[PDB]
Amino acid sequence: SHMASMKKKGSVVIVGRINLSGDTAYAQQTRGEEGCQETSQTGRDKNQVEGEVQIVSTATQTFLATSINGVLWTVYHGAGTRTIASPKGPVTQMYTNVDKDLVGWQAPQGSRSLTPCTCGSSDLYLVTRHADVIPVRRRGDSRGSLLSPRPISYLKGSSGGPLLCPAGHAVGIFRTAVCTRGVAKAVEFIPVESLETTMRS
Ligand SMILES: [Zn+2]
Repeated sequence: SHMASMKKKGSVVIVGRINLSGDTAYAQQTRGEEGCQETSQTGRDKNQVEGEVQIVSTATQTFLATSINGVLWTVYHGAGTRTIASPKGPVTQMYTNVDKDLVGWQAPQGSRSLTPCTCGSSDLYLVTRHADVIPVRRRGDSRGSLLSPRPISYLKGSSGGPLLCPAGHAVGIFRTAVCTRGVAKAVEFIPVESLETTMRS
């Protein structure tokens, strides 16, 4: 009787946000453990959403999602094909691309979106899930070097967060760190141009 007993994966749940509104960046939690679990099963999330960078959790993981041009983006290796909880119930992914490690849902009402960068700059800033703003020098279409290497633990759970231009535009989505000696010297990210192509294909 396994068919009657087969479970269903919960929804992704917003549990916080990275505040970039003012001059100081900090992480705010909006939902604790019990509420996160209940909201993941039901997919019904009545909480008000704000900001550009959300902190999101599954049953097994916590990571980031970033709104860009009306779409809330995150990594496939974190969210899989899961729905996201919303006031109206579970919301099905709008984009799913395992080959780019990218997924997206329609940006929740109340969120603010970042604009894709058009400057062509190479001086970047990575926002971590602890609201640290790490300077990152772009080294290629999808790679950047940390100006100050740090233990991998410092970046755990920042996948899906943004890399930002000097002018605050979105340059890419953080995908995975490059670690030698368990120290992170560089990062791989999904360039925003790749998101723009997905949004029009
Ligand atoms: Zn820019």
